[PDB]
Amino acid sequence: TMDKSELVQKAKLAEQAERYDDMAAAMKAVTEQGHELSNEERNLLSVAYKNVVGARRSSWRVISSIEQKTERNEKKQQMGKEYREKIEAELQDICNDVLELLDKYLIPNATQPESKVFYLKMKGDYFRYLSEVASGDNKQTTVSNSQQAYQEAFEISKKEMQPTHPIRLGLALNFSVFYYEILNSPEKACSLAKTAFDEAIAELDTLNEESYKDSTLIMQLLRDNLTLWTSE
Amino acid sequence: MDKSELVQKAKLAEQAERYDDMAAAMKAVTEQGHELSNEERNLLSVAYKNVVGARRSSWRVISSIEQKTERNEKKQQMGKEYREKIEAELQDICNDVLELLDKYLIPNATQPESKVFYLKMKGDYFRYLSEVASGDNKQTTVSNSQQAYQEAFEISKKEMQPTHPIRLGLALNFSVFYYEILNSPEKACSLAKTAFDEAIAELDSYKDSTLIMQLLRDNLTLWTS
Amino acid sequence: GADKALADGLVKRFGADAEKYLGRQPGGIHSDAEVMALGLYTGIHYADLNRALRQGQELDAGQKLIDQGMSAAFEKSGQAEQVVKTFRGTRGGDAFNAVEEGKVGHDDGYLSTSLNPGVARSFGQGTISTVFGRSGIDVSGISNYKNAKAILYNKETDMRVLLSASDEQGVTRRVLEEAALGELSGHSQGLLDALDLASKPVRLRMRGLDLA
Repeated sequence: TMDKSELVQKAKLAEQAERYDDMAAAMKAVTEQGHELSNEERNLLSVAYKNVVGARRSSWRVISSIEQKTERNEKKQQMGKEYREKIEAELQDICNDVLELLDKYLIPNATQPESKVFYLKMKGDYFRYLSEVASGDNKQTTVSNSQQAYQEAFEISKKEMQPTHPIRLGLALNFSVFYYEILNSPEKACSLAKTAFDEAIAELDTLNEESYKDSTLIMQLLRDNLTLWTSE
Repeated sequence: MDKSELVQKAKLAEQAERYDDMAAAMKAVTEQGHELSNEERNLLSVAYKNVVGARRSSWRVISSIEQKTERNEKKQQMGKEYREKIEAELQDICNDVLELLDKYLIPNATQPESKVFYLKMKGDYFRYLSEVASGDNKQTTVSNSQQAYQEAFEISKKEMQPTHPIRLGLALNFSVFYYEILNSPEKACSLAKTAFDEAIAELDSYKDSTLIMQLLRDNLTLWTS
Repeated sequence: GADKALADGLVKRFGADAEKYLGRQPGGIHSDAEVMALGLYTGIHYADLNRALRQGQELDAGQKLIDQGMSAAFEKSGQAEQVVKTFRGTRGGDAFNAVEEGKVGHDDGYLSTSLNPGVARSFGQGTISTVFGRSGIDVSGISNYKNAKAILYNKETDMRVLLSASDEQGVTRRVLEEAALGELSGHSQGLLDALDLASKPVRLRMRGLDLA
């Protein structure tokens, strides 16, 4: 019914209106046409789902925080638990849909290494989001899948990208946050953030004239995390 | 689900900023047929204010883009279609709250305080329908808004103090209706001025009322520029 | 007229030292006075001129003439069609040592940068900078010792420190941007937002009163 041009415009309209569920549906339909996305289309798809999943991560944290602070009442605890599980169920569906797009279209159709790293990083991100709400066996599966996707992305970035590339730097940031928050490894988090920072400051001459401020901003986030994590 | 469960669910949904859930929970509470508590009434009002609010905001953005585009007929049709999609949602939201107001909230209101609140609310949601309506339907929603606001104002002047926040909030929203919907700055300033003057004459510890009074005074100075 | 008066002033004062630069830019955007002043500076006078500007000393006749020839050259030049990336190395600190990250400052002297990364980083050098700008004058066709392909920025050119960091060797590694570029410059449209970075970015009286 709707062609690619119509769905891309609909997504740009939905973004301005802050109607992210509409933005995500339009970009999901664009992806399912089976053709490789342009950088604009890829960014539209990423912003849409970041906001759709983001709202549930935020809500999950709020309801989790309330669950702990709430009084000893069997009925009240059960309401809170139920409500958290309703948010968890939504989060799982969102992450499963984007992981479906990544495995079926985005990763296999990626022809340039920039895009391959972007989508594998994205795969790591959404498995990390599944890990935050998962427990037991399932947690071990989503935690391994996250590390594996981040590592595959890291391997391609080190061989095919400049150490200042914003996609490579954003990956170093998210992967180091995975080690810190998901694996509870301040050592692995710092080792990764330090190496990425050092490698980038050694080759600032590789900064792209189109994205130099994207690079310096992420480099600041890396450095700030390193000084925060190496406190006292 | 019991009333107690639905109210707790609504309080949880609010904190999580999940207003569609908050509105569904409070709609179900209202449909039980009993008069709502001030806490329950405020929960219902906050829920729908946010649910309708998001669509009013999206509509204004898409409407603004529609005017500034005017270059491609294919782009023009996407914008038109999308604005109409938002409009249809807004109409559904307003129709649900107007259904709750006519079927339960207004007929079960025993105190004038609540009677004024719900009639003011009726005026508000017909005003929201008016913003996106055209032609005959617009004339119907615009009349229904004025009628509900007037009906609330009559009860507020006879049974409420000029400083009551519900009476002051009504004076503010009704004056905004005259200004934005009827495009009558004179009717807008006459209502806002009388409400402000009546309130400053009878002030004799509420920052509540003082805040709404400031909104009314700020509108008066802005409109008499 | 004014160009000829200044051009004559430069030949009277520097003789053959000024005249060797005559005609070195046949893509004649700049006057003879400007081409000779840019040459005299690039070739050798940068050291004495910038020292005097930086220290706030009164300029001698020769320095005065070179400085007005360079000022006139920047007046005529304006902003280039694209952002250019250039490099700069100094044995010690510079005027941006004081400037904190995200804030703007400037050098009192002219700012020589090079298109060649090699004739900049890193052995011996204490502060290494990557510069992004549009108002620089390319003097590579006038003076090009060590094929440095120099791009000069005007004296007192306001630069934003985008990043100031230190190496594990103790080398200050900086990123500067011409303040006049904007704050939306250097951003690839939507990429930061799309990168979903793992980092944190009516009033209260009712609530149940829906105040318009």
